[PDB]
Amino acid sequence: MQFVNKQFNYKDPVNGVDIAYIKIPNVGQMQPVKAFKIHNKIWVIPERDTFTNPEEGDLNPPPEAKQVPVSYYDSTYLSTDNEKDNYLKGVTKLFERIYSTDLGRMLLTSIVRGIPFWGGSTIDTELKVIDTNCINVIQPDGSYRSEELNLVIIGPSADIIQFECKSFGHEVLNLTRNGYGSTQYIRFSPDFTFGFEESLEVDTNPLLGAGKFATDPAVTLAHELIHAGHRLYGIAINPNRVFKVNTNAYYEMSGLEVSFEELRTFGGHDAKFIDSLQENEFRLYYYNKFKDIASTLNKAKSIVGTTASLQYMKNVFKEKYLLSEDTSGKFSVDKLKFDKLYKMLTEIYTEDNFVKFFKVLNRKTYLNFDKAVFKINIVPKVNYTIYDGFNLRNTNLAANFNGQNTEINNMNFTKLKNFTGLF
Ligand SMILES: *SCCCCC(=O)NO
Ligand SMILES: [Zn+2]
Repeated sequence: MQFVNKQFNYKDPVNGVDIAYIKIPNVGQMQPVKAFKIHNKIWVIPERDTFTNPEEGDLNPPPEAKQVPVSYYDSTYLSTDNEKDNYLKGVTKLFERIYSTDLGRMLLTSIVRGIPFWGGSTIDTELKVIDTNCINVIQPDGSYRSEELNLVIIGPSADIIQFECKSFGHEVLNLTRNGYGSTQYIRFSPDFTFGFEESLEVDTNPLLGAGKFATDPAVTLAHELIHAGHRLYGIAINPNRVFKVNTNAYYEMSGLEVSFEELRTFGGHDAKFIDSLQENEFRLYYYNKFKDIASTLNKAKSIVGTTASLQYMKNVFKEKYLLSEDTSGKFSVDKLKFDKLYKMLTEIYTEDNFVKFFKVLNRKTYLNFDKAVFKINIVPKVNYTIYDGFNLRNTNLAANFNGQNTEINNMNFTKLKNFTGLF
């Protein structure tokens, strides 16, 4: 009943297996960073992300060329061992909170099985891994060994509250949109959270409200992991497929468009802004991509590496993509099974559904306005638990989401910056 079987301490000695110094592949040149394998295929790097983007290596603000008023900078955050220890325990606690629900158990299972496809070969007859879906692990003897992985949680770059999904691209293949998948780096912090307003009219108005209620960071992480699920299955929607927000006078007075991928990931009523014709266009597109993967696996007659047999890897991708196998070992895609897997990843795994499972208060739509950012500490169980988040059972915080009420539960939240009015 435990997703993370070891309670890591940041200062635990390296062992070259699940506590190790690692380099992420072909990223110019970097110094190895201490990393922690918290589950099969999932690693945590308690560092500010100065690696995945060469354009983002400085931790203090740009020349405000692209200064979003919804932003927060602190060059010193996550620079000390105590902070990295607390980041690691916070992230592991949120994974346990997610895994404690049926929906999060299902989502994390999909993610672990969502191994990025072995589509690196130039010969149709051979199956080969794609380099950028691995990390390099320093072994006890000081040499590097390459390890495939699906997901890395890393600390944010310069902008602390811009949680972004980063994955390494291909020269020709669009790995997050062609059914293949790729290793996903999520910038994320458990040490901050956002305020929202409990009345829809106030929450969706840019001039009103200070952010009375705090978002549960388990919801925020689950939201990022939903994107990671889409991207690991290669079914993310192109970010320039957008909704011209015509349902909010403030959104449209500015030129505000919101990606279909975000509306999908929130779910509930937001996903209805993706119209039936284009939704079907997407499902057919991804259905064809899975067939191309079935064609590639059929055409494969050799393996590369000594890490697995050919039809071991064939069975790995038969299980990931839920392919049918005929009496001749030829793979095909069954529409019923495809529609079911696609729907699980896109309609069942949503922010709105996670809200139901956690029984928290949350924004009612993605089409709102940020209110505030708070400093928090979820590591102590007197503050936050796996089973209750902030709304601790058998206290004054159990009822009416009083734990998320930053006015009632004020010692758990320090307001760092207001956003209302800045729009
Ligand atoms: S997967 C990260 C993409 C941008 C962050 C986000 O999900 N915002 O809702
Ligand atoms: Zn999102």
